[PDB]
Amino acid sequence: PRSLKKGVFVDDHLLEKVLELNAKGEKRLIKTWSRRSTIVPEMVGHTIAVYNGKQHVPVYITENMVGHKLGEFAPTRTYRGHG
Amino acid sequence: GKGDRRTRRGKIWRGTYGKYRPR
Amino acid sequence: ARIAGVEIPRNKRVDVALTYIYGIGKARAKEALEKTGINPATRVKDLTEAEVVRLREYVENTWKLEGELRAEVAANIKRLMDIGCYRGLRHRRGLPVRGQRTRTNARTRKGPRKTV
Amino acid sequence: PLDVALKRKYYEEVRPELIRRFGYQNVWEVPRLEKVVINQGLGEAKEDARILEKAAQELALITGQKPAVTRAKKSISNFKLRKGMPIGLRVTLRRDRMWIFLEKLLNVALPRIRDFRGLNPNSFDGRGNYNLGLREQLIFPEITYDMVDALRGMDIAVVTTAETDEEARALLELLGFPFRK
Amino acid sequence: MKEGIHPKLVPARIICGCGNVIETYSTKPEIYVEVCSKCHPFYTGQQRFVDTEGRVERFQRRYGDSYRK
RNA sequence: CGCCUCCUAAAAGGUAACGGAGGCGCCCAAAGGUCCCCUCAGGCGGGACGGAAAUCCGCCGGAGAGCGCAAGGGUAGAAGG
RNA sequence: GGCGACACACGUGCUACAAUGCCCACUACAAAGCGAUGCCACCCGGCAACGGGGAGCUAAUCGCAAAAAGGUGGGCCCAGUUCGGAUUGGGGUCUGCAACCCGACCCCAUGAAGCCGGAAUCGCUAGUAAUCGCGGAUCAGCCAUGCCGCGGUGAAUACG
RNA sequence: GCGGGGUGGAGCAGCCUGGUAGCUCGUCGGGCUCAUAACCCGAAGGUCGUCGGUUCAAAUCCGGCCCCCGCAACCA
Ligand SMILES: [Mg+2]
Ligand SMILES: [Mg+2]
Ligand SMILES: [Mg+2]
Ligand SMILES: [Mg+2]
Ligand SMILES: [Mg+2]
Ligand SMILES: [Mg+2]
Ligand SMILES: [Mg+2]
Ligand SMILES: [Mg+2]
Ligand SMILES: [Mg+2]
Ligand SMILES: [Mg+2]
Ligand SMILES: [Mg+2]
Ligand SMILES: [Mg+2]
Ligand SMILES: [Mg+2]
Ligand SMILES: [Mg+2]
Ligand SMILES: [Mg+2]
Ligand SMILES: [Mg+2]
Ligand SMILES: [Mg+2]
Ligand SMILES: [Mg+2]
Ligand SMILES: [Mg+2]
Ligand SMILES: [Mg+2]
Ligand SMILES: [Mg+2]
Ligand SMILES: [Mg+2]
Ligand SMILES: [Mg+2]
Ligand SMILES: [Mg+2]
Ligand SMILES: [Mg+2]
Ligand SMILES: [Mg+2]
Ligand SMILES: [Mg+2]
Ligand SMILES: [Mg+2]
Ligand SMILES: [Mg+2]
Ligand SMILES: [Mg+2]
Ligand SMILES: [Mg+2]
Ligand SMILES: [Mg+2]
Ligand SMILES: [Mg+2]
Ligand SMILES: [Mg+2]
Ligand SMILES: [Mg+2]
Ligand SMILES: [Mg+2]
Ligand SMILES: [Mg+2]
Ligand SMILES: [Mg+2]
Ligand SMILES: [Mg+2]
Ligand SMILES: [Mg+2]
Ligand SMILES: [Mg+2]
Ligand SMILES: [Mg+2]
Ligand SMILES: [Mg+2]
Ligand SMILES: [Mg+2]
Ligand SMILES: [Mg+2]
Ligand SMILES: [Mg+2]
Ligand SMILES: [Mg+2]
Ligand SMILES: [Mg+2]
Ligand SMILES: [Mg+2]
Ligand SMILES: [Mg+2]
Ligand SMILES: [Mg+2]
Ligand SMILES: [Mg+2]
Ligand SMILES: [Mg+2]
Ligand SMILES: [Zn+2]
Repeated sequence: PRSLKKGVFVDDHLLEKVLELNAKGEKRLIKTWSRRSTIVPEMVGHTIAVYNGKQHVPVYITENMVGHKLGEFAPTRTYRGHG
Repeated sequence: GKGDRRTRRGKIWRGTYGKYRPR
Repeated sequence: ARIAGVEIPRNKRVDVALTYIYGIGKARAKEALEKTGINPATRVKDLTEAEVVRLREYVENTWKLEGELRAEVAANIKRLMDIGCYRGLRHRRGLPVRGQRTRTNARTRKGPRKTV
Repeated sequence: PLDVALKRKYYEEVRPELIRRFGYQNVWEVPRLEKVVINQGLGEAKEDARILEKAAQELALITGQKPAVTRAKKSISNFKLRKGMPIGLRVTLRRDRMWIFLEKLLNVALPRIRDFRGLNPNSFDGRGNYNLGLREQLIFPEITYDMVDALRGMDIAVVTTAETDEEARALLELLGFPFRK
Repeated sequence: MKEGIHPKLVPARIICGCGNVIETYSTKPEIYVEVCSKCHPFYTGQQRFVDTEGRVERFQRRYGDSYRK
């Protein structure tokens, strides 16, 4: 994945919105367009609506889903099976 | 075994190096 | 079921015989032979009980093997499947996980073809 | 009668500890081992193998006792089973052989179990007895890899003079039965 | 017991892989076993064998706290 | 169309109709004689492969099982194993 | 975000099913090209992908660069295997604002199908077929097993 | 009333002798052809009209019921 020599990647503009909610008293829904952004220990507890190209998926964030990206939890493809 | 990366021949095929084909 | 829960093939060289254990490849086999000071070229049918009890004790204590290793692989997937991540979806529909094409091939993840 | 490790342990450490933990007013009210009945439900020797004497010979090594045959009480289509067919073995270990078996089972066999995370606590009769199952017979020390042709497990029944599960749970753990919960 | 149909039980010595010797009775006087109660991880208290890991995930990153705040 | 079982049959026996319902025309060399042991179906719980049901353990269970085949009578204080 | 979907169906391919083989070590012989936020000698940290230094060269000077098959030796001993390298777990490297969808590479573990392929069907007549490595264009990187080139070793057979 | 049947989509075996569902056609996949038919190579699909019963087990033996075929329904 991303080289350990560099930093843990969050789009900062989103990381900003997270911290502001922790201080001022959390929490509300977060419209984001950062699927490329990493889930982070501060994001835990909120619910972030992640856009998949079409809609924003209401994603609750927990402890076990820290190291992943926001995009893994917002499916991009519609599929109900074949035939 | 031109496909097995854990061999001499395998890294030749990939054109890469490593423990199994060092430089 | 000598070491480590598997009874390694006799009449074969001790280095390869270890590869028949879950959790051990050729790599961890080259290791345990120096770290226990045993000749890699000798057969297991020619191992001293001293050489045996040492190789056994080391390998069961240095690495996670058989049922436990299978347990964590299962535990690792169980969570990925449960959190609802993409890696989990692919484990729940049995489809290829590592971003391969699914238009053709993919026969190892799915199973033999179901024609139509 | 032979003095054996697990037997002597019963009277010296296990016997008293129980009178403490439960407070019995009579010496016989205390839990005793009644009998250990080992059963190989087999049935793989129905039509195919009229020859299962290997398993009898195997059980004869394990328990120092020749098992008896169990036969089909009634005919059954689905199991390809006609009334009176020989489908299993059962040896009843009592007294010193009962101890000797449990002693080797507790100290040697149960450990040699693949991925042994402790006997199941919930396998208790309710009436104060215990039953457990093994999937291989290689678990026992007397059985080398050479003398085994094909795998076969068994059922083990341990009967207690105890009235309740709790009393039964105690007696066995004290004797050295490892439970997971 | 019935004579001639039963295996003879005699004093026995089951030798474990930790060197432990068990005084018992068996159909064979000498036996070598790879494990016993005195060295099996489930038995010996709670020997973490090889996996003293502590999960380790998911908070086990901390790689690092250098991101901006 | 002869034979066996139940009902009709009116609490002895018997009792008809092209009245209501089923069986027999075999079988077993043990499925016979005797002596000695043994006791079921089913229910709940427990037990590797083992399942509603294979074999094992426990508790309850007067007989509802079994007795070669129809039915009835009988029957574990055996006629059952 | 999609173009990378996936109950399936076809074409073109890659790597195989092994002993005329596979692996480890040591040792040879090409050609064509490319290369100034470009190729990077050598040096040191890491098993390694790489990372830090750092010499040279607008290149018949310097570098990519080792050619590989071959050769000397040792191992494997006919087994789904030291054949085969798919699939999956985990730890990492690199580019790039960013590798969830959706990159390549490295290391540990996992070690699938596959025992030479039904009906059918393609190519090649000599330095050819077969087999082995190497370079370039595009291009941050790369899903190239594609394409366009280049040499090594090097056949069988054509009655008609 | 008497005899005979109901089983892949179609038409027939299997039933009598209980365990073991078969043949032709059609159907789907792939070949050959420009394409098509034919032809070749593969594969799928019947819990046996039902409801009951005998048995260890029923397409198979037995009974009820539905449906279809054939014969009979005379002296009046
Ligand atoms: Mg290989
Ligand atoms: Mg292994
Ligand atoms: Mg890919
Ligand atoms: Mg895909
Ligand atoms: Mg006493
Ligand atoms: Mg219980
Ligand atoms: Mg009791
Ligand atoms: Mg054994
Ligand atoms: Mg007569
Ligand atoms: Mg009467
Ligand atoms: Mg009367
Ligand atoms: Mg009467
Ligand atoms: Mg009267
Ligand atoms: Mg009279
Ligand atoms: Mg008799
Ligand atoms: Mg009789
Ligand atoms: Mg009689
Ligand atoms: Mg019962
Ligand atoms: Mg039960
Ligand atoms: Mg079970
Ligand atoms: Mg049962
Ligand atoms: Mg009765
Ligand atoms: Mg009858
Ligand atoms: Mg896209
Ligand atoms: Mg496209
Ligand atoms: Mg290709
Ligand atoms: Mg090829
Ligand atoms: Mg295999
Ligand atoms: Mg195979
Ligand atoms: Mg292999
Ligand atoms: Mg991974
Ligand atoms: Mg990507
Ligand atoms: Mg072969
Ligand atoms: Mg070939
Ligand atoms: Mg082919
Ligand atoms: Mg020509
Ligand atoms: Mg080759
Ligand atoms: Mg190339
Ligand atoms: Mg280039
Ligand atoms: Mg590039
Ligand atoms: Mg009529
Ligand atoms: Mg029909
Ligand atoms: Mg007929
Ligand atoms: Mg027949
Ligand atoms: Mg067709
Ligand atoms: Mg045209
Ligand atoms: Mg055609
Ligand atoms: Mg019926
Ligand atoms: Mg019956
Ligand atoms: Mg029936
Ligand atoms: Mg049938
Ligand atoms: Mg009928
Ligand atoms: Mg007339
Ligand atoms: Zn020990």
